[PDB]
Amino acid sequence: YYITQVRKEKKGAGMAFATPEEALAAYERGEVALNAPIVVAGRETSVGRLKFVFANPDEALLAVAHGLLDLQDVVTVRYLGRRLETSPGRILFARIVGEAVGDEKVAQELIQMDVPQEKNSLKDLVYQAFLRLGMEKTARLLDALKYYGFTLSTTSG
Amino acid sequence: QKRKLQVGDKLANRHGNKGVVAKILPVEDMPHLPDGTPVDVILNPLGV
Amino acid sequence: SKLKAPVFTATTQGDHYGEFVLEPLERGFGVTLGNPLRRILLSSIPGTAVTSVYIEDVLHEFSTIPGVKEDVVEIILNLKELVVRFLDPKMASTTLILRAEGPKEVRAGDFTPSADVEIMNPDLHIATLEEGGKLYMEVRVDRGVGYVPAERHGIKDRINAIPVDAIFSPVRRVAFQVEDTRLGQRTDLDKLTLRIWTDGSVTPLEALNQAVAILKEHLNYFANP
Amino acid sequence: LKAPVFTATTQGDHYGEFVLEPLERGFGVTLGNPLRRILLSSIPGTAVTSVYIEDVLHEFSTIPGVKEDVVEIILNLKELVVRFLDPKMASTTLILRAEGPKEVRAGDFTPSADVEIMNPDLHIATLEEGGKLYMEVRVDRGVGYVPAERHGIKDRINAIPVDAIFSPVRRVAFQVEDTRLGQRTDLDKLTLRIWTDGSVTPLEALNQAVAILKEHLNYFANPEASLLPT
Amino acid sequence: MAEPGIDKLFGMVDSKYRLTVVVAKRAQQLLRHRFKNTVLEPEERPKMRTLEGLYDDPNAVTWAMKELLTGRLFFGENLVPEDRLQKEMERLYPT
Amino acid sequence: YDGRTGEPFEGPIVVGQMFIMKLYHMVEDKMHARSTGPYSLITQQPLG
Amino acid sequence: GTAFDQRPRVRVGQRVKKGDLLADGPASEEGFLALGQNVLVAIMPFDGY
Repeated sequence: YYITQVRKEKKGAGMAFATPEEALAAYERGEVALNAPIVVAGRETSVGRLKFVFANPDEALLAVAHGLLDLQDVVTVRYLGRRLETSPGRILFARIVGEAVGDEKVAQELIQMDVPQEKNSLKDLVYQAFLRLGMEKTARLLDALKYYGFTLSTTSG
Repeated sequence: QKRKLQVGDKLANRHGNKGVVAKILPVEDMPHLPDGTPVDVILNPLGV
Repeated sequence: SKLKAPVFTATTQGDHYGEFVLEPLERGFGVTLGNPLRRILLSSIPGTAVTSVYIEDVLHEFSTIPGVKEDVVEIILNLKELVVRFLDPKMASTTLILRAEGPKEVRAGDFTPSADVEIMNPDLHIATLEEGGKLYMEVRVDRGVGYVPAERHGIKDRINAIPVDAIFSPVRRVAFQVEDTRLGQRTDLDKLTLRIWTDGSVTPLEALNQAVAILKEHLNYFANP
Repeated sequence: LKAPVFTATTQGDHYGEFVLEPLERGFGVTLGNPLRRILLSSIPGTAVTSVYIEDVLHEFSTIPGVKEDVVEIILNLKELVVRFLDPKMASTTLILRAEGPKEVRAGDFTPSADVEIMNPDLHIATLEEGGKLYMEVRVDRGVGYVPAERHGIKDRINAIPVDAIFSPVRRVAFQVEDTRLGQRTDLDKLTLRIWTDGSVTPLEALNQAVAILKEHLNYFANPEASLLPT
Repeated sequence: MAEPGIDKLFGMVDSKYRLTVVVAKRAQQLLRHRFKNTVLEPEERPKMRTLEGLYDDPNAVTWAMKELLTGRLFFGENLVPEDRLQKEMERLYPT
Repeated sequence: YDGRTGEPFEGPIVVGQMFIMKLYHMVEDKMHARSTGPYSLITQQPLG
Repeated sequence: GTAFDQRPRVRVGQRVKKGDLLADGPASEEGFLALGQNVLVAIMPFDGY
């Protein structure tokens, strides 16, 4: 859950835009001088979708591997094919399932992509995995979800 | 016999938190305070 | 203490991605080695990547060049996925010139065929332009350490050039695990499996060997004054 | 990157702060943990491996005129820390000739050629009128935590083997602070700590420790089976 | 990573329990004739890992399952008589 | 601080001293393994 | 099977408390019911442990 639950801060709202509120650069300059902290809704975007633009999931998570973002931050990121607005951790989960099932893609179509995962979604996932992939892989997926769940619960502290 | 703890002993507090020892961790692991002291038991919160 | 010195297997791919297993090991040293290594791995293995781009006719991080199907960002990101290595061993930085003709697909190899610089991944999509296609480019390539993004440095060269995120770290992903192998009466001895992911430039075995040298190099400093 | 500066603030035969002033960003924990770990576990020292008490035939006994009782005594002897001087040495026997109405006190042990009890005071026994005490306590060298029910020392009949706490290292902490040194404002200041019983010395330990990390590091050396399905 | 391709196995049979009954009987004949029975022999044979390494996997059950999914084997409800299927089995080094 | 990797667990942890007891039941007194042994002369199944 | 035993808690020669603890019980520390130990605890998950 914690690993896919998009942070939503408050300070700021006199901000985002369809047409650029002030300058795209100047908006990005708002977060600098305190004023309007990252992943906060304004109009069409958040500052967190502009300060970060990752070319591959790798970039994004390596970015979280140093002090930069948090996982539950909301960032522009191109996964597979398309600029996604999602979160590093949302991305992570996506790989976890893909990567531990032998088809990054078929996961991306089994998953509930932009929503936190919890008791029901995951059950559904497991079940709906059971269907298009036999026990064999569902078990792998099972253990994989088991691992991160645990380790992610700890590290999140 | 002199016994000592073991993996499968039952420990409980007066508030009714029972449970069995599943893992004795060497001191290297174990969460520790900055001053150096490590803790002695790691009790899962979900049981609260 | 008993037992014996361990075995180091390394089932390898051949450019990117390596597996490495230091097998039988005293109860603990799986993390005592794997962890510090992981750290250094993603953080100090010297590399070389794009740092600043100027493109003719209009600037800003967000725009659309007419005649070009993509938009400045998808160019800028594509750029980041470009791998290149430095031949002349005292090179500090370079600039890359791209001449883009009419209706065409522009690859990374459609860059200037300047030596001292071999383009590792020349079958990259860079950008695509329609008819009457004008796109001129001048991108700075730079030697660096970790992941140093565009916000911090602010690489100046021209005034219409926009600085990019700098991913100079030939390792793009590192992950390790420490299970436990039986050894006679003993069922609980540690087994460390490191898994590296790199680009073109540096092989994983290289990465690791560099990484081990670095921490080995630092431990030295701990010597009475 | 320059070069870092090693500063050591060693006080007694125990406790010593150790610093490296300018280290590359992130490199604090990088170094000062595998260090802390190796330190907490693999520096070797000394422990009371087995006892023998006068007219005492097992662990669950009680000596006349001795307040204590053999378990409480064994529990105390556990805490005694002996220094070895002769590196030729492997194990010896301290002798507790103790008498009458007095308070026994560990220092009361027999003085031995190349041996140094670093914790005088520390109660061994309260003796009351009549109480005779004669003891023989073994002290082996070893690493880590090897307990009685494992090793069992057979120094003679009715000896009792005791659990062994071998590690001289007592507590280890490391602080990753912000240093000021004419580069960035993003550099670590690793200051390792360490604590002992005056047998092994904070530095002596810290040294022995890196040596272990250095050798274990040296293991990533000869690559074996490769050629993965490509 | 459960059993060697277990989903592909169920598919061969009409009822779950058939797979169970065959895998048994094949391991049963495999066991008697000191593995000199194999239909997969060459470098397909299943193996272990030790303080040495790469020694033949002792479990007859395992063998049947890998042997079964090479198609080579033929199981049936009633073709070939048992009283004459017992004797003819001793052909290439028996029990 | 995680003893295993010098890093912290992001987000503080509640820590303190707690009274806990070790209980009547021990793994020592539970747990057996049988393969073959004394079968009864009455019932003819394994016991004794 | 508990193994109950008494331990002395007084000094050879001292004035006594009209009835204060002369000797401890089995679950007793200084005449205060001691049924277990106090110890430093963390409240967090570990690794499924």
